[PDB]
Amino acid sequence: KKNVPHGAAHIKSTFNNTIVTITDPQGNVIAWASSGHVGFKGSRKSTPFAAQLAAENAARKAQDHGVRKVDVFVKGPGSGRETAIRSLQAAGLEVGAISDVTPQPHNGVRPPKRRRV
Amino acid sequence: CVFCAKKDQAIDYKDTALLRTYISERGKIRARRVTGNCVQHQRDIALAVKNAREVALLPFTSS
Amino acid sequence: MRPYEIMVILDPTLDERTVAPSLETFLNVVRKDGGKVEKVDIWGKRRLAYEIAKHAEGIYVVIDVKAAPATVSELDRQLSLNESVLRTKVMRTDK
Amino acid sequence: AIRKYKPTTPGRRGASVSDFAEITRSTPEKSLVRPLHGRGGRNAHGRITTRHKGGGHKRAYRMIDFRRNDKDGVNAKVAHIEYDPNRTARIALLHYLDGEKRYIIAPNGLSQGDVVESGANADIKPGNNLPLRNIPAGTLIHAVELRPGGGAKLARSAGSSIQLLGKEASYASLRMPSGEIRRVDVRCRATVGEVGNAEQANINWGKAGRMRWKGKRPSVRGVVMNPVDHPHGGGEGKTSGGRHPVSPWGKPEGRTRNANKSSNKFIVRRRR
Amino acid sequence: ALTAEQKKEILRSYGLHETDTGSPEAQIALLTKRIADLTEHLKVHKHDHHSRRGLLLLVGRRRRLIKYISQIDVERYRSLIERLGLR
RNA sequence: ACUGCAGGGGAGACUGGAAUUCCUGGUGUAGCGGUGGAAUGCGCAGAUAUCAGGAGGAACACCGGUGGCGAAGGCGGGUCUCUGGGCAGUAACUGACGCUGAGGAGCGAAAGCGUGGGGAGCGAACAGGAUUAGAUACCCUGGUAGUCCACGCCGUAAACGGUGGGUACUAGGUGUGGGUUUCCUUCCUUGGGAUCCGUGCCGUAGCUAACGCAUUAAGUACCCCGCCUGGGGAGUACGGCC
Ligand SMILES: [Mg+2]
Ligand SMILES: [Mg+2]
Ligand SMILES: [Mg+2]
Ligand SMILES: [Mg+2]
Ligand SMILES: [Mg+2]
Ligand SMILES: [Mg+2]
Ligand SMILES: [Mg+2]
Ligand SMILES: [Mg+2]
Ligand SMILES: [Mg+2]
Ligand SMILES: [Mg+2]
Ligand SMILES: [Mg+2]
Ligand SMILES: [Mg+2]
Ligand SMILES: [Mg+2]
Ligand SMILES: [Mg+2]
Ligand SMILES: [Mg+2]
Ligand SMILES: [Mg+2]
Ligand SMILES: [Mg+2]
Ligand SMILES: [Mg+2]
Ligand SMILES: [Mg+2]
Ligand SMILES: [Mg+2]
Ligand SMILES: [Mg+2]
Ligand SMILES: [Mg+2]
Ligand SMILES: [Mg+2]
Ligand SMILES: [Mg+2]
Ligand SMILES: [Mg+2]
Ligand SMILES: [Mg+2]
Ligand SMILES: [Mg+2]
Ligand SMILES: [Mg+2]
Ligand SMILES: [Mg+2]
Ligand SMILES: [Mg+2]
Ligand SMILES: [Mg+2]
Ligand SMILES: [Mg+2]
Ligand SMILES: [Mg+2]
Ligand SMILES: [Mg+2]
Ligand SMILES: [Mg+2]
Ligand SMILES: [Mg+2]
Ligand SMILES: [Zn+2]
Repeated sequence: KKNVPHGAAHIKSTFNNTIVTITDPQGNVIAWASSGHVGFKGSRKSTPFAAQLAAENAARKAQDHGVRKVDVFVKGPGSGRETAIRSLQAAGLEVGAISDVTPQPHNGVRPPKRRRV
Repeated sequence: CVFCAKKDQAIDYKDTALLRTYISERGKIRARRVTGNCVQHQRDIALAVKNAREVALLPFTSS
Repeated sequence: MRPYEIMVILDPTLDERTVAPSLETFLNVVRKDGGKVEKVDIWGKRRLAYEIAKHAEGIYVVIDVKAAPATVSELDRQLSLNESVLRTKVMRTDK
Repeated sequence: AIRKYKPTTPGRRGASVSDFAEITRSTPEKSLVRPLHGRGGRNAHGRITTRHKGGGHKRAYRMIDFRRNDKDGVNAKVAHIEYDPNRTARIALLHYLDGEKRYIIAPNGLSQGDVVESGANADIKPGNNLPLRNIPAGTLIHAVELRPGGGAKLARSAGSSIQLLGKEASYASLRMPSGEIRRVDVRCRATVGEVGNAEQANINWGKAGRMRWKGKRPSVRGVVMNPVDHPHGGGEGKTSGGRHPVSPWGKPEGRTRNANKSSNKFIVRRRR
Repeated sequence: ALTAEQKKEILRSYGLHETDTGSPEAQIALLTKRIADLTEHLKVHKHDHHSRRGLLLLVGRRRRLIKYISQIDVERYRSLIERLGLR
């Protein structure tokens, strides 16, 4: 039982999963359905189909709380990074602007060693 | 190179009007090959931009 | 004595009136040691490119002194120790 | 700063000693000296309440000024850095401009001849004493008061310092040498800088007699006692104690701070 | 360091004829001044190996020059040793 | 010597922001994480996600290159202080003062060692999961020393251009860094030419077993030094020095 007409959509799309969270413009979360929350598991969580399913779930759960328009912030080297936006669009929401907020260090912390697979 | 072409045009960390160019839309220093500066004036521009960022006349990252 | 150029950012809560007399003491600490103070230009409030000490504004001042290195080190130590100063940046106008 | 003895005898093989290079005027100030006598760890009943004490060289107390309240605005000059048997830090004799002699704990970098100020209008230099309101955050301080006017209690050992974290409304946050975050009134006072003689912990006392001089008597392990004397006593050979380790009075190891002490409101984080 | 005038006091005091800058005596005096100054620099900054190497090169050059002046005129060599220092 | 010039050359002090981790609080609910596929693991006692505040360490995106500096190892966040070398011009000065260099001395990546401090991330050893016939591994989840700092030691690397130093000479073509310089001096072109010092590619003579090198020689000559004498045993034993 809330009512936030305008909100923000954060889409974190990694190589292993995707998480969509809907917040008010102040950073308080409304709904957050993710790829594992939708029925999926394992390596299927990285497929674009799972991403768009999670986007639909989150969009409708937020509409139930009263959101009509969301600004989009995407980050991560994922594959559902655009399919989630398309599902947010064609699940009853208008997005408008889209931002890229992938964190970029200024040559800071040492990364883990390269996989010898 | 503009600074070689016309001399006595000082590069300084306080001249934000001149430093607005040579920085990309996201605030990154433009490459040397796309501005045509010589090596020495490219170094001067990079130094001025770094000092301006540090002293907060320019953003570190205009995300 | 070398030419130095000190630029200062001050707390925006300060009014742009008492700023000129406030730094006169930090100028007298140079004048006693035997330096010169040429231009004390003030820029006034400007919006900083980013949050410095939870202040989106600040007063920019350029000191433009010419004195001995130990004197300038004493000056900027005193400024950084002062509470109304946000940032200090000392440079040499020559090489 | 630490001088190492040559291995001339078995008792001086690994031993070491201060060089005493910071010490001037090897004699004390006659009017600031009070007598002491040893107590052997005996209380008013004449019974041993603290074990392993007694013996040791005769000492004379030197009056250290831990308040520094009545001389605000009066400057002082450091005259001498002297030895003090009652603490690990050296002490400095101050000549106030009004003509008063005082000892303070010598900070790090307080060479003889420097000038020392007190009060809210003093510079942030080693040896200056200010209320916590006047000290900028991120500064190393020592000899901090717990209550306004109570005297310096924290960070008095050699090499110690307290790192001032920040002042919120009327309370300052301090990281004490043990590493725990405490909160104190901003009207408390502290001296700017770190306590000197920071290298004294590297001293290797060579022999048992050298500790007897400092006044420590030998310590007997409880596992080589009899069961009547210590809970660890008994056994046919040598044992580990037939139980979990305990004190000589049967108290088990574990936290001994009072759980509902009145000062919990001022403790942000316990030490690690 | 050794600003122009700073070298000038040394050249006036140790050169030969009012314009002498390359004689062994003038060169040895200048090298000695540089060596001294770099030595006070190196008393602080114990780990400036890259400048200690420059000190070593200056010392070597001064040793060649002292050897040369000793070979060419022992009286000049002795006077210069007494004016500056040896061992 | 004077006058200019370029530079991540070195040391010390102070200082900046992005990001990772953790802590405190708000929102919020069931997953997150990870893989070729999984499991161990974290979470439901409120995680991941998201917002605000704080602590702390380490490394410095864009500039950035094939490019610069250094004897080599190596050197890039900024500012200040101190300090070494190089190049060009002048031709003012000295007048062969040069070259090399047995032994010797100094410097010398990383790992490692001692004493003290610090510890975000990474990560030998170690533990669990997975794969496998087995898996003391590769892959995954954790994780100590270490990596960092101060002060010493160690003295080794495919420490490489697998090419010791100095000097002179022997077609050119075409990039790029630092100067000077007439003329074309505006042909504004900061272009062309000439000269000096670097750093690349391609090519003639010449050399080479060949590959290739080729004015930065592996060519033509002279000076000094180090080293080689079939493969193993072996850069090992014994002796000695550290
Ligand atoms: Mg009694
Ligand atoms: Mg005891
Ligand atoms: Mg015992
Ligand atoms: Mg017994
Ligand atoms: Mg008994
Ligand atoms: Mg008993
Ligand atoms: Mg027992
Ligand atoms: Mg027994
Ligand atoms: Mg037994
Ligand atoms: Mg035991
Ligand atoms: Mg250092
Ligand atoms: Mg942590
Ligand atoms: Mg939380
Ligand atoms: Mg979080
Ligand atoms: Mg002549
Ligand atoms: Mg040689
Ligand atoms: Mg040799
Ligand atoms: Mg060494
Ligand atoms: Mg190492
Ligand atoms: Mg170690
Ligand atoms: Mg070991
Ligand atoms: Mg240690
Ligand atoms: Mg790891
Ligand atoms: Mg691992
Ligand atoms: Mg295992
Ligand atoms: Mg070898
Ligand atoms: Mg190498
Ligand atoms: Mg070899
Ligand atoms: Mg050669
Ligand atoms: Mg040769
Ligand atoms: Mg060329
Ligand atoms: Mg042959
Ligand atoms: Mg070729
Ligand atoms: Mg050959
Ligand atoms: Mg051997
Ligand atoms: Mg042997
Ligand atoms: Zn230019």
